[PDB]
Amino acid sequence: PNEIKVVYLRCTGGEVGATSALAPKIGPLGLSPKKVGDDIAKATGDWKGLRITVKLTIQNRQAQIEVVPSASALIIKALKEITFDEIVNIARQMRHRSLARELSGTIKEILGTAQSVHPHDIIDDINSGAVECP
Amino acid sequence: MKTILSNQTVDIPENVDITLKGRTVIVKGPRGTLRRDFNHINVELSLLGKKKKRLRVDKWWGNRKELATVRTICSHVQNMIKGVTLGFRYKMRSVYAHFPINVVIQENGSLVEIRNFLGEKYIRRVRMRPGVACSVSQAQKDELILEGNDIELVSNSAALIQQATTVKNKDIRKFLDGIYVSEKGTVQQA
Amino acid sequence: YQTFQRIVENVNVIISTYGEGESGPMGNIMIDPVLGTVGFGSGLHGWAFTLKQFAEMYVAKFAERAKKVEDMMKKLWGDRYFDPANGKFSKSATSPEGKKLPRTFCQLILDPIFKVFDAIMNFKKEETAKLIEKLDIKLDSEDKDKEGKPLLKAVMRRWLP
Amino acid sequence: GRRPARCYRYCKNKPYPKSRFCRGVPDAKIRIFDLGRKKAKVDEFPLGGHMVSDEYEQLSSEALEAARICANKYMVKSCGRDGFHMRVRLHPFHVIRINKMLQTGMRGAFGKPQGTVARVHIGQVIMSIRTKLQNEEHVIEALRRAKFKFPGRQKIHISKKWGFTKFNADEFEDMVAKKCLIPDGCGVKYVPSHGPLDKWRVLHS
Amino acid sequence: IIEPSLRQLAQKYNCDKMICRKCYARLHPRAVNCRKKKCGHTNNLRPKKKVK
Amino acid sequence: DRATWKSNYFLKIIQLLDDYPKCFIVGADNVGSKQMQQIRMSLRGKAVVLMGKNTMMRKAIRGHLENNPALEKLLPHIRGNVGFVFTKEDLTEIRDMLLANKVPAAARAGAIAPCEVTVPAQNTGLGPEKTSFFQALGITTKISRGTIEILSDVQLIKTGDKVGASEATLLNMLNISPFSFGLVIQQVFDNGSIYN
RNA sequence: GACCCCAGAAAAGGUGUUGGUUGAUAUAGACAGCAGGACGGUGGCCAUGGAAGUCGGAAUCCGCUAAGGAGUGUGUAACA
Ligand SMILES: [Mg+2]
Ligand SMILES: [Mg+2]
Ligand SMILES: [Mg+2]
Ligand SMILES: [Mg+2]
Ligand SMILES: [Zn+2]
Repeated sequence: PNEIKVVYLRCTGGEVGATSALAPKIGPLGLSPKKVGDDIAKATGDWKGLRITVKLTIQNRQAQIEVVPSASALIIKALKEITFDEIVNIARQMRHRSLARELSGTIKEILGTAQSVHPHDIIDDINSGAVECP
Repeated sequence: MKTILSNQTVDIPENVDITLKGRTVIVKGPRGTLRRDFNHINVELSLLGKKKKRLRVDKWWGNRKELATVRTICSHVQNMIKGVTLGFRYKMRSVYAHFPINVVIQENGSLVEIRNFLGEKYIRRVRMRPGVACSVSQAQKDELILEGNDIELVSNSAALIQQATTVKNKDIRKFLDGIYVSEKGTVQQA
Repeated sequence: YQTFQRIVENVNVIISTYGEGESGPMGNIMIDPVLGTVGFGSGLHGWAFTLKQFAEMYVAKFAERAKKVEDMMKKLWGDRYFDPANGKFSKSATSPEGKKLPRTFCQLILDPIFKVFDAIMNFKKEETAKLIEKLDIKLDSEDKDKEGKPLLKAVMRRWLP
Repeated sequence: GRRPARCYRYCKNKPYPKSRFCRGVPDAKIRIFDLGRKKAKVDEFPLGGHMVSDEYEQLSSEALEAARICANKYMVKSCGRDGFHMRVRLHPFHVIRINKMLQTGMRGAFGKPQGTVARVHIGQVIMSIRTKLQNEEHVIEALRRAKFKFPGRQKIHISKKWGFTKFNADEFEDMVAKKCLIPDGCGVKYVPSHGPLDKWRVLHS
Repeated sequence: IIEPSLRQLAQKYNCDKMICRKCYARLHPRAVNCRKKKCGHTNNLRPKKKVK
Repeated sequence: DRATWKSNYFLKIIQLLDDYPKCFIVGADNVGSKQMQQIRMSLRGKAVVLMGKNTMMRKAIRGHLENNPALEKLLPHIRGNVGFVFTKEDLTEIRDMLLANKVPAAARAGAIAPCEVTVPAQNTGLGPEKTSFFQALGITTKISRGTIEILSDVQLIKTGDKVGASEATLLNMLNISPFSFGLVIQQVFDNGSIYN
């Protein structure tokens, strides 16, 4: 299994946290990182969505790589500092992009709907950039 | 409102025959003979065919309450047919937290002794109804088998055992001990 | 046997989670009846036993003596089944015939104790007598006269001190 | 220290209003008669529901306050604080007296003011709620709950009028269209086809 | 130490029931009205409270 | 809105039959919404799956029977939990990919078990706090290397018996593959034909 | 239960039964039972010690769909 199975996720983001986080609690799953490993893991992840950062990690026996899955609430709150249709569009390309979709137009509807947290009349009479993404 | 006619028909299998004496149904099958009279209900019972043996129950000019007796009679007769062909078999599980419940089957399966229910010295003696035989199954550690031809007698015997093992002056949600009817099936499993 | 196994497992998980590893300074902490680190019996009646005692009496029925007692323990406990009719050990739950076989713990450790308990509690004078001779136990006066549960206490106390 | 309402249930006396002859009357317990969005326009709340008494009796000001609060809390829960407007259409103008016993006996027995009640007739409206169409079931339930605060027997009615106006809901909208009605706050103003033509020229322009 | 399967069996007869709020009667779990005359067959029923 | 939903379904099935002349009738097993979406994505490129009420289908086919005959062969066949999949490709390519994209469905408690499963005698790799589940099943385990180990094979679930809750939690605990099943092709319709 | 005065009763209830009013669903398959599914974004936002549909304040969307509430209740510290 790639000599290690540490695919368990993490639900911290923004501040480094370290001791205040749940990483000391869930550390014994790999038993390698501890206080040093979760610090170097969070050092690269402090940017790139300073929000809750629901992230997934892989361990290389001393260091970790922390890929951040593209959660809609994560990216919309991060790209916020308005239509910003081109900004959300360019964020929907590197995504997992499955969405049980039929066209690429369905994905921009999904996250235009997610950003309703008004941006709903766009979904109603949408005609622009339907096949612009692919 | 009084309905002109409310009727229902049951079908009698080949191996069992039904004889009528007015409102007294006699159901005779391979497993024995059952009798039950419905003289407390004013209905018209009739045997329809020599080919397929249909029994028809009619109620003429019945109100709401006495239209409910047509299905009741038909279901009682179907239980009679079921008893004389397959029989009735009620299984009982004895459950206990600490004290095992000891069940001893006395003469010919007619008397049931419950010894150590909740750990008390009193011995319960429950007599089965006539025509009902109790036994201890060899498939489960704590299981009783009640067998008989009349569903009314078999389930009443099972309820006699169930109500005998009753916890008193305690919280019955916590003290769950006793013997309970686990499943209601037949014999010969057809 | 199942009750004994659940308790042994529960103690093992306690001393494995909160305890240190096997490679720790102490070594192995987990208890196993095959090692003889766990006993059974009743302190009120004054009788107790281990796998050690029953291995000793079956070796006698059958240094080098200590070695033969030790490997007998590994056969008295576990999911290994002793055929009564054949009279030999086995690893399979079923016999070649297909009969379900009792495990070694129940068949040749719990069975003598259950036979002793059943005979005394049912007041089978002849069965208790022959069981005493087969188990070659000594019975002094003032205690041979008593019967019932006190007789069970006296018998078990010397058979399994 | 109030008597049971069964002692003042019936309209046995003549009306006894608070006037220059009846002085020393304590204030009625009910002071608020309109709740919810009283400022809502006439066309916002086209549905009207009434609680209508079937008994010629007296309802205490205490009971009107209790039923007003009971209907208000349910309407707020099921419709929001601005989804309705309630109007209590009974005012406690009749003073009931008490002959207070510790002179002794029935000598000089005329009593002092004790409280106020409203005199209600058969078919008279006690309480009204106006709201949107989709809240009809909530109005019926709110008025049903408020019935339990009253002594007699009351019926819940859904009026054919539009809101709190006196015009039928099936001709309200086209009367507004042809300028027979003009909104003014919660109600409408009926403009007849007579008067100075300058008022007519104010309309149609 | 009742096993869960037997524990559910006993709770079918001891715990999984409804209670009349007026006369405390023990009713079947699917009851909508009390079966007893002394409360007037009221529909005011509550679940029998669990030891949980 | 229900009437418009029914009429929209009738327009959907009629147009889809007109466009696609080749289709499978497929009976749905106990397949979840995840399972149907997994099939829908696997077939999204070239095929289309339509499921719905049998009475919806049968009424629509009878109405379209006069416009397009030879559909009456489907009429004494659309029974049970079934649906259609429409494709312009060949029978074998549809069939073998639809049998290749199966799913290891988890063992749900309270469901019959078509398959017989038996746990191997191996270290589970789970922490020594999940022992309670093994004790409920009666499985004798021991702690080796600081993790739970199964000492011997235990026959867990037989064929055609109800899966208990304790077994279901244990299957979802060890993540081992339980009985697995998907949608199975009842029959075919190749421009008015019946095969297996 | 049983006849003016008159010699005892109310609010409120009833899936007892009887009649009436209004409305709704249904051979495009009602209702009830038994049997399957009850999904993705998304462990949606703000709240915090933890609230992942289910203590709460607002919002109440989209795609796949036969259908599945960013949730009716049970339950969990939260999950499950
Ligand atoms: Mg029946
Ligand atoms: Mg007590
Ligand atoms: Mg008083
Ligand atoms: Mg007067
Ligand atoms: Zn009651």
